[PDB]
Amino acid sequence: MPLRLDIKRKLTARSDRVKSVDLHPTEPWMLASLYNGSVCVWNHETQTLVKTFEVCDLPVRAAKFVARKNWVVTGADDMQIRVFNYNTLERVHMFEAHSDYIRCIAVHPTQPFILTSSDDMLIKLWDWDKKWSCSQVFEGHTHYVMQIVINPKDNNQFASASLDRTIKVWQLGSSSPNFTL
Amino acid sequence: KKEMRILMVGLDAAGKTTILYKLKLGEIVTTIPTIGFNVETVEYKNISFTVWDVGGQDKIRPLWRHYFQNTQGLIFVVDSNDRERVNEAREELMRMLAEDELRDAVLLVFANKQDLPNAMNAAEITDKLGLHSLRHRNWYIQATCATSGDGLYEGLDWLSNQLRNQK
Repeated sequence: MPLRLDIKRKLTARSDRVKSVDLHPTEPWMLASLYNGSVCVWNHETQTLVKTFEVCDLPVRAAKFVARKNWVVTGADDMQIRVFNYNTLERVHMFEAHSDYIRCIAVHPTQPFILTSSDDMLIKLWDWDKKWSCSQVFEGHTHYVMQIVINPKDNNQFASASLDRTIKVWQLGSSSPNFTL
Repeated sequence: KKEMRILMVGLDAAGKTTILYKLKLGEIVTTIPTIGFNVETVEYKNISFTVWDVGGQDKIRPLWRHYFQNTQGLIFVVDSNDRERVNEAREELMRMLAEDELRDAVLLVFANKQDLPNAMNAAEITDKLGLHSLRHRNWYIQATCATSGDGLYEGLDWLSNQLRNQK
């Protein structure tokens, strides 16, 4: 039976090409990463642009809120991950994560972990409590890893989608995928 | 190729099915408790090992006797982290080893889950299972991690050499 969803437009933000969007859990904010290398925070209640981060001159393909730390984590085509405090607009940290474009960032919901996927065919786990050390590298995709998502029911598992035509499900703590779809 | 029939038994959650598919597919299969048996053929050094993974649940343990016939090698898998059920694993192993149909069967014990920090070492499992009390039986204990695959091939290499010399 057709679900009668009342679809209302809350915000319309015209900008350059948006490559990632994220929603803040407590604040009425939308994060938008742009192809021009900027990251914008929109308030969807006031319909106003609240914050803008100029990351680099290159496309920012991934951006995520880390609400518990007051951070915005960005991954750009310059192979750099940049961490910004969204209150002070200060750059907290910056490091080279991958040898090619960063496609996706997944933030672990409870642990101090960020997963990053890249066109280098790798997925890397970063621990921010250990000075952003790479704790693990996941190898096994044969093409660009376009998106990664943590299992909301089992935060030790995540899935990856790749241009190799495969989906791999991985476990934190395993260098090999649990299975391939 | 010489075909060898191997029975793989042990308590539930010992990781038997994980060992079987790690040997065959090279991958870690997340297994639910095996309700019944799995049968897979594993090739190692021109010997075809037909491995029977029979479930270790209390309801299935009485049914292990139906698989003893024509068994040339017995693999007993022990959860080296399960200190509470080690005595139960000893009783079940000793009960199987008393069967006349298994008299000529070579015993390989896999001390599995050695990757866990509270795992008993292979020597502690050897004493707790009483393997040193076994007379006239060729046995070997190998520390294994079914998830990494460490020690699985060393155990199979011992088994292949024993079964090659028995004819």
